[PDB]
Amino acid sequence: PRKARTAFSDHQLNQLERSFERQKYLSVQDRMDLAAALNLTDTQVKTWYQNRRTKWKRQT
DNA sequence: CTAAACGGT
DNA sequence: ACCGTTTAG
Ligand code: NA
Repeated sequence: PRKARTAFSDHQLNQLERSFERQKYLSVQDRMDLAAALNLTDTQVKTWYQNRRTKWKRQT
């Protein structure tokens, strides 16, 4: 029973990506604040940031 | 494409 | 929490 696949708002993405630009890795508090600000789960943001780095690493 | 899962660090 | 790799909405 898979977790239901998230669909991010344009705005969410936008602000995520903005975060990722500023900082490629977030403290736990930073993660939490962001999650709140975007009305996402810690885990939502966490996984997002991972796959994001994962893609980043595909450029570097 | 990419969010989520898996298993080992 | 993360990585790398893989699974699947
Ligand atoms: Na680090």
